Amino acid sequence: SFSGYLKLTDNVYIKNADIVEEAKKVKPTVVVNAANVYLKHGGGVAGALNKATNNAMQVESDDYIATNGPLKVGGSCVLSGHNLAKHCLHVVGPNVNKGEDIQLLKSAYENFNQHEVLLAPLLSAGIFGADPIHSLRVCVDTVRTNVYLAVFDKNLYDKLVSSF
Ligand SMILES: Cc1ccc(S(=O)(=O)Nc2ccccc2F)cc1C(=O)Nc1cnc2[nH]ncc2c1
Repeated sequence: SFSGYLKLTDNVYIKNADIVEEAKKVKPTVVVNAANVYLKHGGGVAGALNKATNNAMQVESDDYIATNGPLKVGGSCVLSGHNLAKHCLHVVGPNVNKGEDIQLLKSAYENFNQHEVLLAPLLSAGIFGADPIHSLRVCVDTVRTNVYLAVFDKNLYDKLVSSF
């Protein structure tokens, strides 16, 4: 099971960890990817998860997009978790660097409520450009299922806990 997490609320937990290493250790039922609408896993959490699957996540994702077209900002799809998890929930939070609406962050977190427990990153944080303190607030006020947040950056983890 999950270990070494700090409890923030009844259902939200947080740890300073690399989500790839956490997924390889725990083999959760669901790992969340910080996806874009095209499922092009180039950088950030998506690039790191895809590299850990030896590009199998990108080959499956390209077939999904060829069949279904792009996701919506704030939407998600469930695909294989490959060697990392049973499933990967690809969730698209708004990318502030591309000018997307930050109000869509709550819609993005609502996708997590379809799964009893998830290993996840903070949506729209990092290279997506939003304030991670805001992302954690929307996560706690939106997600009702059990979420284990992995924050890679130690300095950001300490700021997120100390300002919670
Ligand atoms: C800058 C940074 C570096 C590294 C990490 S990470 O390694 O924890 N995660 C991570 C890295 C890449 C892709 C996606 C990820 F989630 C996060 C951040 C972060 O979000 N900081 C931060 C702090 N205050 C801010 N205010 N407004 C914006 C803003 C951003």
